[PDB]
Amino acid sequence: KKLSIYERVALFGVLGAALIGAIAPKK
Repeated sequence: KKLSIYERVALFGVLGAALIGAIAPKK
């Protein structure tokens, strides 16, 4: 079984460049 392990880590810390690499808050 698995999910949160790949949802809270492979989505909660992987989009750091997807949500920040678009709107450009300070990039």
